[PDB]
Amino acid sequence: SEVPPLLVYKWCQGINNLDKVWDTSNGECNVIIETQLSKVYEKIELTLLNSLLRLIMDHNLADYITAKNNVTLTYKDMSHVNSYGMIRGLQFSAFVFQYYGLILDLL
Amino acid sequence: ALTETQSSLLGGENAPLAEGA
Amino acid sequence: INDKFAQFSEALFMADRHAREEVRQRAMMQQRLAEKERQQKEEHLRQLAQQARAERAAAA
Amino acid sequence: KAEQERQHNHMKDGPYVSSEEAVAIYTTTVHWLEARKFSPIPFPSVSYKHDTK
Amino acid sequence: NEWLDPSIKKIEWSREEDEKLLHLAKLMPTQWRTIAPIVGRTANQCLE
Amino acid sequence: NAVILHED
Repeated sequence: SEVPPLLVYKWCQGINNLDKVWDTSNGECNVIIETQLSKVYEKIELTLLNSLLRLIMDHNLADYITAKNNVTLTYKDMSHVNSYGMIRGLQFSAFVFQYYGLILDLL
Repeated sequence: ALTETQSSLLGGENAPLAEGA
Repeated sequence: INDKFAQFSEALFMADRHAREEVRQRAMMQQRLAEKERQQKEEHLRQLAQQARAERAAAA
Repeated sequence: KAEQERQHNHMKDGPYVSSEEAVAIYTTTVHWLEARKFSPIPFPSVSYKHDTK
Repeated sequence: NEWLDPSIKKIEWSREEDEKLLHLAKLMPTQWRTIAPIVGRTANQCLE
Repeated sequence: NAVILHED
């Protein structure tokens, strides 16, 4: 719906339109905490991700997504198998991470 | 029974895990 | 590899099957509650129709 | 090099998420989606009307 | 990597190999690049 | 018993 400046504008408007938000008569305080979820993509577990994607969609699609994350990465003469953590370079990775982050939002 | 089973939000019957020993 | 892979996998599978059974049982519970609500609505409509018939007989 | 060592450590030192933690995460997800009445996404049909788009 | 490497076993699967393959496919589902070194065959061989 | 993470 919105560009990130409009997201910032709406966040300012929501803060301003909360109840009694600037009232500090009775000692109440307001806190904004901004933080970053550290190493989420790195620490995604592929079996658990398969279970959560199996919750929201068809099991063939979920199995495709996690099997797709289990690949061999190569760079020149180096190679290893990714077996832990997601690959952010897959086309559907933004979708998969927004769903995973929604579960983290629930937590 | 554990793989081709479809989502648990749809209800449905769990296929029997004929485990034995 | 670790045996924690085996315990982790089996825990997730039993959690999935438990959730599926809970969803099935709850779906049957609100199915029966919908059945009883529909029957109560039918009885209410029958009572309203009987009242309308009595009013029509009194007016006639 | 660091990433290969991390992958190797995951195979050797097991899933870092405990089974209790995983079950709690899964249960929170099922309770949420059941509360939101979410319908799971189907596999795309042979004659899905939006496939071309 | 998938055919011509001399460490690739193209003989028929033994019963111990089949039991290991099914057991690991139950443990780490659809993770064939992970399963294959533990079984001892290629990922495509294990999947097929 | 209590897991030691990769970063620790």
